[PDB]
Amino acid sequence: KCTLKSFTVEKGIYQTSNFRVQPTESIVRFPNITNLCPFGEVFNATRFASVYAWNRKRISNCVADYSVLYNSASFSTFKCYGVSPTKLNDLCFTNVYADSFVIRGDEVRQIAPGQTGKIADYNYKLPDDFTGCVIAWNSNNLDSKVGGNYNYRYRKPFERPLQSYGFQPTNGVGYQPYRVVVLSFATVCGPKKSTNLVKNKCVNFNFNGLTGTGVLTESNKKFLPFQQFGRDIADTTDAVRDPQTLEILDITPCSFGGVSVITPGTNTSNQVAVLYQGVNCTEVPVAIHADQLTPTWRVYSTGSNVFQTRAGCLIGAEHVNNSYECDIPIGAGICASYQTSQSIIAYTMSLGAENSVAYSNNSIAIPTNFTISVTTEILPVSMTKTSVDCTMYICG
Amino acid sequence: AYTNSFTRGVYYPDKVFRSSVLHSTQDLFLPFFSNVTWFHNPVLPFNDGVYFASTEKSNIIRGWIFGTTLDSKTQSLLIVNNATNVVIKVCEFQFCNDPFLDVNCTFEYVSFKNLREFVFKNIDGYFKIYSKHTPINLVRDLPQGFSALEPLVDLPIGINITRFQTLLAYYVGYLQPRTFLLKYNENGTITDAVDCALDPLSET
Amino acid sequence: IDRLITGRLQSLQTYVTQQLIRAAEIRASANLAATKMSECVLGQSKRVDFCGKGYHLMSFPQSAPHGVVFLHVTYVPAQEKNFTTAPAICHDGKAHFPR
Amino acid sequence: DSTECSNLLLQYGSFCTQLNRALTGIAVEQDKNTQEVFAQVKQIYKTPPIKDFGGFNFSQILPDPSKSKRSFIEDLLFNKVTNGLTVLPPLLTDEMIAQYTSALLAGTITSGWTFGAGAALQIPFAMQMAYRFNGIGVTQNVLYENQKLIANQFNSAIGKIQDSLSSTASALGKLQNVVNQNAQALNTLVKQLSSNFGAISSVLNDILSRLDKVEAEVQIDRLITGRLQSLQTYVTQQLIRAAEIRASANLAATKMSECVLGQSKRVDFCGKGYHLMSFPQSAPHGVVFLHVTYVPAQEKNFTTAPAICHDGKAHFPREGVFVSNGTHWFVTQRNFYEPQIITTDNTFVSGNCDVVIGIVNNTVYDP
Amino acid sequence: DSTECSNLLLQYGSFCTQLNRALTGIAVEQDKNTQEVFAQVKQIYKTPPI
Ligand SMILES: *[C@@H]1O[C@H](CO)[C@@H](O[C@@H]2O[C@H](CO)[C@@H](O)[C@H](O)[C@H]2NC(C)=O)[C@H](O)[C@H]1NC(C)=O
Ligand SMILES: *[C@@H]1O[C@H](CO)[C@@H](O[C@@H]2O[C@H](CO)[C@@H](O)[C@H](O)[C@H]2NC(C)=O)[C@H](O)[C@H]1NC(C)=O
Ligand SMILES: *[C@@H]1O[C@H](CO)[C@@H](O[C@@H]2O[C@H](CO)[C@@H](O)[C@H](O)[C@H]2NC(C)=O)[C@H](O)[C@H]1NC(C)=O
Ligand SMILES: *[C@@H]1O[C@H](CO)[C@@H](O)[C@H](O)[C@H]1NC(C)=O
Ligand SMILES: *[C@@H]1O[C@H](CO)[C@@H](O)[C@H](O)[C@H]1NC(C)=O
Ligand SMILES: *[C@@H]1O[C@H](CO)[C@@H](O)[C@H](O)[C@H]1NC(C)=O
Ligand SMILES: *[C@@H]1O[C@H](CO)[C@@H](O)[C@H](O)[C@H]1NC(C)=O
Ligand SMILES: *[C@@H]1O[C@H](CO)[C@@H](O)[C@H](O)[C@H]1NC(C)=O
Ligand SMILES: *[C@@H]1O[C@H](CO)[C@@H](O)[C@H](O)[C@H]1NC(C)=O
Ligand SMILES: *[C@@H]1O[C@H](CO)[C@@H](O)[C@H](O)[C@H]1NC(C)=O
Ligand SMILES: *[C@@H]1O[C@H](CO)[C@@H](O)[C@H](O)[C@H]1NC(C)=O
Ligand SMILES: *[C@@H]1O[C@H](CO)[C@@H](O)[C@H](O)[C@H]1NC(C)=O
Ligand SMILES: *[C@@H]1O[C@H](CO)[C@@H](O)[C@H](O)[C@H]1NC(C)=O
Ligand SMILES: *[C@@H]1O[C@H](CO)[C@@H](O)[C@H](O)[C@H]1NC(C)=O
Ligand SMILES: *[C@@H]1O[C@H](CO)[C@@H](O)[C@H](O)[C@H]1NC(C)=O
Ligand SMILES: *[C@@H]1O[C@H](CO)[C@@H](O)[C@H](O)[C@H]1NC(C)=O
Repeated sequence: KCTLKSFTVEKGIYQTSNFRVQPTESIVRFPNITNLCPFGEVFNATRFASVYAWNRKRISNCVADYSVLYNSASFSTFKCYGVSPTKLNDLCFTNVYADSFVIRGDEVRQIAPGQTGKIADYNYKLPDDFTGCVIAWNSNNLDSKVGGNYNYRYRKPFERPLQSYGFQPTNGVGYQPYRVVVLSFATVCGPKKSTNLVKNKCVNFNFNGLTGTGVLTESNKKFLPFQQFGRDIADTTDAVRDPQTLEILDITPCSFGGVSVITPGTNTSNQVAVLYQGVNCTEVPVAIHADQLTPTWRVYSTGSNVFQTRAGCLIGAEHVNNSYECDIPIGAGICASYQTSQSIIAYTMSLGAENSVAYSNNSIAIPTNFTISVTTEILPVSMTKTSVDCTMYICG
Repeated sequence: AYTNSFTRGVYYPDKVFRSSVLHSTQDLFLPFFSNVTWFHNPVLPFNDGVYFASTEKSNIIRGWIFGTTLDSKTQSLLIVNNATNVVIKVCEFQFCNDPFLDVNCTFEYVSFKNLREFVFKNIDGYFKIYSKHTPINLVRDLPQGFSALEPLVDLPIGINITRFQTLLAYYVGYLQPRTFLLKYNENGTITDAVDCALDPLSET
Repeated sequence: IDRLITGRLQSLQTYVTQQLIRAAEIRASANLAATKMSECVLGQSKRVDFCGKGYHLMSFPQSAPHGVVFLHVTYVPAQEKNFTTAPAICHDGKAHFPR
Repeated sequence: DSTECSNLLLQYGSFCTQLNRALTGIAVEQDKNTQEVFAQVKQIYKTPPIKDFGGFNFSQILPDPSKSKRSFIEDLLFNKVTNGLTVLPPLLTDEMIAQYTSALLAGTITSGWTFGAGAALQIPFAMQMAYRFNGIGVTQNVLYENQKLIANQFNSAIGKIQDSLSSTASALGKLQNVVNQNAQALNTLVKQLSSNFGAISSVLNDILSRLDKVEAEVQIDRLITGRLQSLQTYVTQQLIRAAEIRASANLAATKMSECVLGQSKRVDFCGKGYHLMSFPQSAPHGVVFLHVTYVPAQEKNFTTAPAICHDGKAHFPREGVFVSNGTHWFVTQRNFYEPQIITTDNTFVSGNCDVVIGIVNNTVYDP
Repeated sequence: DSTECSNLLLQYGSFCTQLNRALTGIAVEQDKNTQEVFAQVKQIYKTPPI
């Protein structure tokens, strides 16, 4: 009724909807992760150089372990100019410029990127635009001299207001000596996570950043060693290599098709049948209104003589052993009708009564009577005439 | 001196499998039957990228230099084979006519009876190497036969290569933007090609 | 406004193109109806199943909205009997065939 | 199947619905066209167990129970043809189509045209061919006197068709063009998904992941516009193409009603020569007619005159033409040389010798 | 014949090719129409002089 915009429906088969199997879960695959960036080569060296005057250099072309760096209490404190380290675990840069050096904490409190004071402006130069962080530990444990901070100057990330540091050896990195480092920004990219691989179910998927939805399956294509994707004639991706397990998976569409309602007119009955065109009955109780939706809909999904045909799964119609003339057509020689106590039935249509003509080489049949017959024929001849003022239709 | 390039120097343009199909594509390719220069090192422009080849039975070729000048000014690719491995670095190296044998550094890496063929190109700052090896009977010119070069190396390094030279018989041709029709067999190898500009029949 | 002008113009081109195709579909039926009137009504067509099933006798035109209706009068044989038959007859040594 | 795109597609209203209503109109019509052609028979006639059709040999075009149970020639005809899109099945299966071509053929073989005008009336096939000869103005004695020659000319001609259809596929180009056009159009519709239409990428998930919404919606609307225009271009082309196939299906339905169910006298309609009969065979996406025709083949020159003078009366032939062999005069049936003696019973009179140009003097015999 | 425009027209993909293919099929068909109407004769018959 809503499809036709009418409260009264004439007899027929009406397409009302599209059925489309939903992805059941998401699969993510990337290679066996290797060559992580050695951030310890900066942050384990934090006692060494002068934190107001040291040099700095790029870390690049190796995977940024920022996810583990967020969870790990690897230093007494850390702070960042950009986002939190868990957000940095999703990012990349051409390199992160970085350094390690100790200083008096009264100066070193200015060395967090985007901070106030002479460090972030010059002696540990790093505005809020720095794509990264600074971190530290108490230098009084090893980085400070016998006189405290006098072994270094205090005010790039952790690199060149610098003067010989005055912080006493008796206290921690917030005012007394701090052992410290900093690092901030196509090569320094964070690692990519991965899941298990699932087969023979409709899934959402991502292989190396190539994405889709489909039924993943075991396959017998033989790619060359360097090839990663397979394509069909019309550009369409149809196979992939799992980067963790170098065999080939075929990608197949998640099952979909037109949904049509088969009805005698509303004058005759409110009983109906439903055809899921090109669907296999095993797949039907999915996506749209199905087995869940009360006696008002699940009757046409769960029961009422579910039946399989070459046209699709057919629900609500009884299979019948006879043949009759085609009333409402379905496909592949199937037709349906409302019949006697009455229900919707589906049957193979009947071409006509069979007849052996009694031929033999000396027999003829001659008619001995006639009937005059009057046959009606109807032909259309002319449409309703029309003209449209497009100036008024378009601009009113 | 010059030689006819024949149908040499096709290479797999992408990391994709296609089978029993003809695929039409536009890329930097060596045009069929172009003139290819021949040599017995001299410093040559790189242009849009190079088809390079050599005929061997001695292993006297040992590497290449690529960059603008490759003498202390700026980063330059030194690519070497030492028969233990391929060796690469991109340094501002400083040397004479070359660091040839007796016969900063932002990146580094490790990996006549015969013809060795290569294609070198740079797109989006990715320096790309494609290669092939074959035996030969024509120790004198490029053979009149078809085989497709396949990728090796694909480096994001972004250097302005404009000159190159060999490190110690060899042949040089230049890539040009061309449209090719490529034939993939049942196993997804390229097995034939048409350079679409070559003649009216190739356009057809 | 330019989005509405673009959308409404495309929406009108779609209608006019479908009406041009539908007009050709109806004209092919008008040429057929004009031929059925000339051959069936103004004559007696020998063209099998053109002017109704059975052997054609005559037909009558009746008008209808947007069209025409033909009442085809036709002759249909009935009540056959089987008989023995032969292609020719020998009389005085010579073969006779029916006129 | 991107929801962020599908929300923008609602801005366009009824376009992505009247397209489906148009393609549905095409899809129903293909079953109608198939039913206009084949379903012209009310009962499924079937051939007798005996095959004594007067020396004619239909076994190459009749059903074969070792084959569906198609004919021999129908198997050649079936061999020589070779993203939210759904193809749909035809309503009549190839096993139903082959029952209609079987029934039409078994009617035509056993009962002539009679099954096209009432119940099928049996008749001997040699007598059916005598009616087909009368239908072309050749007197029926000509068939019976030449029946074994005529049977062998027919049997020979069917054999050449099997060899032609075995040796080359090039005859079926009309049907193969339908298959090629359907495939070419669908590949073109899918290829157009890869095009940018000026958007920053042709991959919708790039746009959605790389841009903020106020920018992304501007890019997606280019893809929506390009893909909608690419689908309207395909549907418009399919409506124009379906009208060509319908004009061919109406012609094929007419060829079946006139050539198979009768004996059409329309010149060149049922193949070259004077029409005798024709036989349908099924094929992929179409139908094949084997048109059988009589072609006259060994002419001689003769002298002729429009009338003859006897006792002042001018005599004209009833059904024939006057001819001479240079020494004698005869009346002859116009389509095959069989000279008869000129008599009062082969002729009729009108007026005297003065008015007719070129009248000649000869005896007209009185039996 | 602007190069800057032609490079934009490539982004609309296959529309130009299927227009050229449509008008090529239209053009070939006119010669077939004209053949089928007039060329129904197997020999160039010629009238006698008288
Ligand atoms: C009808 O003609 C066919 C050939 O077109 C005849 O079939 C062949 O008959 C011979 C002898 O039996 C066999 O060796 C061939 O193998 C048959 N060919 C096929 C394709 O089956 C057939 O015998 C003829 N029938 C009549 C009644 O004359
Ligand atoms: C023209 O036809 C007539 C009849 O067929 C021919 O006349 C007969 O000729 C044969 C010899 O060829 C004679 O035995 C008959 O007695 C003739 N019959 C009569 C009634 O005369 C005549 O020969 C033919 N003319 C030519 C030039 O062939
Ligand atoms: C056909 O026969 C008639 C006689 O039956 C011929 O007519 C006569 O011909 C002679 C000689 O020319 C005349 O003397 C008579 O006066 C004619 N009579 C009439 C009534 O015309 C006639 O010439 C013959 N026709 C031909 C073509 O030979
Ligand atoms: C990935 O690692 C597993 C062990 O965790 C190993 O069995 C497998 O072979 C590796 N695959 C690749 C492609 O390196
Ligand atoms: C349909 O049925 C209703 C009663 O249920 C009746 O009023 C109406 O006239 C009927 N219409 C037709 C077309 O039979
Ligand atoms: C799919 O459909 C076929 C009939 O087309 C049926 O036999 C088969 O059991 C179905 N497959 C599954 C896995 O349900
Ligand atoms: C139809 O008949 C078959 C036997 O030929 C039987 O197996 C089947 O159950 C019957 N189905 C119905 C609905 O009668
Ligand atoms: C012929 O059929 C009519 C009815 O159509 C019947 O009334 C009449 O008696 C029949 N005549 C003969 C001779 O059978
Ligand atoms: C350049 O190559 C062409 C064949 O492509 C050849 O005809 C021509 O002679 C060559 N020119 C020189 C200078 O060798
Ligand atoms: C080294 O790299 C820096 C930028 O990181 C650049 O300023 C300098 O010129 C380079 N020097 C050489 C010798 O390449
Ligand atoms: C060859 O290169 C490898 C590293 O790729 C190195 O270990 C080895 O010592 C080199 N040998 C020679 C002879 O240069
Ligand atoms: C490469 O050289 C061009 C000018 O020739 C210049 O625009 C570009 O910035 C250079 N890139 C690098 C990485 O030096
Ligand atoms: C394809 O590859 C297989 C091994 O994977 C090989 O046996 C076969 O000969 C190859 N076929 C072709 C056509 O190259
Ligand atoms: C004609 O005769 C056959 C037997 O030779 C018989 O089967 C058939 O029913 C008869 N038909 C009529 C109309 O009498
Ligand atoms: C008829 O005779 C003329 C010569 O008088 C000749 O050219 C022509 O070919 C002949 N035709 C036949 C059918 O013999
Ligand atoms: C044919 O033409 C000749 C010469 O004019 C004339 O004598 C003769 O009577 C004509 N015959 C016929 C049958 O027209």
